[PDB]
Amino acid sequence: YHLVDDYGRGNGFFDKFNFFTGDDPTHGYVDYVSRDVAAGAGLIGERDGRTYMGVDFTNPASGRGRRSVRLESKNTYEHGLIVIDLAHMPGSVCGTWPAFWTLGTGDWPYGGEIDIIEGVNDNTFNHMVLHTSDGCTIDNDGFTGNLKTSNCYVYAPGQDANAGCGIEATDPNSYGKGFNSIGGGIYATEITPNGISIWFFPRGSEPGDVLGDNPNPANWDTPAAKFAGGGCDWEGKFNAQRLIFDVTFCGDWAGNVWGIGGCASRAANCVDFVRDNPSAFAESYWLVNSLRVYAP
Ligand SMILES: OC[C@H]1O[C@@H](O[C@H]2[C@H](O)[C@@H](O)[C@H](O)O[C@@H]2CO)[C@H](O)[C@@H](O)[C@@H]1O
Ligand SMILES: OC[C@H]1O[C@@H](O)[C@H](O)[C@@H](O)[C@@H]1O
Repeated sequence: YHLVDDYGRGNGFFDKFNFFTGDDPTHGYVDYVSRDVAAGAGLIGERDGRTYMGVDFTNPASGRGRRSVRLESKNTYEHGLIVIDLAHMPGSVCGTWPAFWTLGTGDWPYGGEIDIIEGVNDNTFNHMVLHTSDGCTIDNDGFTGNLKTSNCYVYAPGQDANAGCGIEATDPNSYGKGFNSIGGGIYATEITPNGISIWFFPRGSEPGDVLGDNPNPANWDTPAAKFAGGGCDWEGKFNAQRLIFDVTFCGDWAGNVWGIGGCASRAANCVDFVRDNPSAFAESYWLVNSLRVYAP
């Protein structure tokens, strides 16, 4: 692998993304704002060299939701290695639904979708998921995570609508609260015509070449999640992928599972909570040390 795109930091970093302002596709109680508004609301910026991207934790919400940002990269990649080093990620905050993921070109889910970092509410473990068109199942081996669903098809017969094929990390510091308590870590995602692999290196355990110019995933520890096998035409299920950063609220996942999890005691429903308790979302922010993409 050789470097092809270093996102840098601060404004140079944001220059490489488009700010999504449309209604939330996942129907969350969120108000995605433009770059200027976000900048004017302290939603984006730099923090001691780290790139900051958060949500409104000051004002009571109104309109379509609590303000946040959803960044989608201008550049796209189809084969390569995506390495993100985070000092902080949106916390395990009730009502929130953060995600660092990739989305293919064309109509979803035909171009494929890779959720590298995702979770909802007070989740402890991270979920790594693939969302694809029909005809793509993965094998159960080659990774340290716990396999939940093996059919990547968004409307797979035996799984919840759009659960996709998901693998749950076993390290409680792989997401939100625990992740932030150790100062974060690194998530490396490899896309090849033979499958996808995702490695999570908690702060201090990353290999010597992961942040360098010529990383070689071949000599690394077993990945946390691996999607491969003859049950999928890996090449055809995924096309050029663009990177996406976002934090939504409630909606199809977080909002739907609000009443059965540990947040049910915060309020009758997710929206009421997110609307009236701004101070609860102070931890809902990303803090990027670096974002680099490589190619074979
Ligand atoms: O992971 C199990 C969980 O899946 C939920 O569907 C989510 C999916 O997990 C997520 O990766 C994707 O981005 O959004 C879909 C739709 O919200 C499902 O709603 C849950 O019931 C299920 O427990
Ligand atoms: O934003 C990417 C896609 O995400 C999916 O979860 C939504 O259902 C689609 O409508 C949307 O196009």
